[PDB]
Amino acid sequence: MAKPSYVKFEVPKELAEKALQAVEIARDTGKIRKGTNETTKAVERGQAKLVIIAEDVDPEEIVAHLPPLCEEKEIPYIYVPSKKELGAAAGIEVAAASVAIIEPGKARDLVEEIAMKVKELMK
RNA sequence: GUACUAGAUUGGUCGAAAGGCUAAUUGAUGAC
Ligand SMILES: [Cl-]
Repeated sequence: MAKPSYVKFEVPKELAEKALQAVEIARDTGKIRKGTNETTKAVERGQAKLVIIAEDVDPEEIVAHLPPLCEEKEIPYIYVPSKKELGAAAGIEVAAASVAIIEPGKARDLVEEIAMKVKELMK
């Protein structure tokens, strides 16, 4: 297939599943921010530990600023295929084009793993 | 304009009301 230009690397299915799992566990035991306004602010404030970006966002410009900003702030980001499922994982009733984990809670080791894998995918 | 926010509308139903329940539509692409 072909990906939107804001998608900078290919994410294996098991790694996207881990991202959604991390969002759900952080929702349950830590702190997240959901929606692109809240997500971008958390990145600008240095609060985000991981940013999760859906791959089916149209128009792209809603999230296109996130990867360059995350790279500047040196905050890891990861992609999932469905904004609908990302909103569900974030505990809301509609889609979420992006989410930020602020406090991973019990997702701490999962976020570290994703971060380590993304660093290799970034090369 | 900035920050915050996860509700909102209509119909049905229950209720003495406040409103609860419920369905459809709608809201993190940020509704009210
Ligand atoms: Cl009503």
